[PDB]
Amino acid sequence: EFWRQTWSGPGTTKRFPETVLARCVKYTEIHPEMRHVDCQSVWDAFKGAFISKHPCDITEEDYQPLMKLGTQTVPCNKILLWSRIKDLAHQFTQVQRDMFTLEDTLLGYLADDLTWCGEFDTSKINYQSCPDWRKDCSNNPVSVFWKTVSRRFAEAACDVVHVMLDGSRSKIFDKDSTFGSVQVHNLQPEKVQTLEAWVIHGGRDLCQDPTIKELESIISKRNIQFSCKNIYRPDKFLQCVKNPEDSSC
Ligand SMILES: Nc1ncnc2c1ncn2[C@@H]1O[C@H](COP(=O)(O)OP(=O)([O-])OC[C@H]2O[C@@H]([n+]3cccc(C(=O)O)c3)[C@H](O)[C@@H]2O)[C@@H](O)[C@H]1OP(=O)(O)O
Repeated sequence: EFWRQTWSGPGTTKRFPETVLARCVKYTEIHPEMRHVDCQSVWDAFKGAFISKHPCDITEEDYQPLMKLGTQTVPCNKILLWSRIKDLAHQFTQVQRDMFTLEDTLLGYLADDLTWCGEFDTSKINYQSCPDWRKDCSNNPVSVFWKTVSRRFAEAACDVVHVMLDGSRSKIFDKDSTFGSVQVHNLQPEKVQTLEAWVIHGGRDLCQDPTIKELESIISKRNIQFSCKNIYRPDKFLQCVKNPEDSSC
């Protein structure tokens, strides 16, 4: 009973319902084009996807009603994907405002950095613990949400799709990541012309790393062109993105 926790992962973020709703209201303020959205209806559809459901039995179809309410057209040629480098990816698009990560969409913005799950056959949100993808089960409310939106976002991309990767990390490209397992394989060779990776540094040429060639090989088999660039000083990269007038760029 009370000393045991159902799951190995963090529980639902405190004030999750209030937070999702306040994020919806704020998003539709910052982004007028999405003001048709009823923030209450969005929350109801979000809640409906996982509440009373066993948190190891969530399906992509459970999120379909939410996907419909959060339908949004982003410019397909202005998409930035990323893996393991969320912070710089987000700061980039805070400055370069015509480019979008998933978290710059209504849906990604609502869910970013949050955890949520319900309990089997009750209407209570679980605030103690939620499944962990690796230790408990993969088909949980959080992982199934991200898989579904990450797929759709990738499918919508066109032209030169950019991906930010973490060069200071163990595996720069990881086939098992969300980017590697969901997004890479849902890039449409008809729409997408090129995938260009920006390998960021944290302290040589990293575009020759084995895993980068693995990625090169994978994208080539999909009949998309591959390109790669090092970013040797991410600090300077951001400064030059903020002020492209500056000469030392
Ligand atoms: N196979 C998997 N099954 C379940 N969960 C997984 C899996 N792989 C990664 N994740 C989780 O997604 C997050 C992204 O970090 P990565 O370093 O995993 O980066 P990534 O997974 O390549 O990045 C996500 C891409 O999709 C989007 N995404 C995905 C997930 C979360 C969020 C967010 O903003 O909150 C965003 C984002 O737009 C980006 O282009 C981590 O919390 C991962 O959990 P773990 O490895 O810590 O257990």
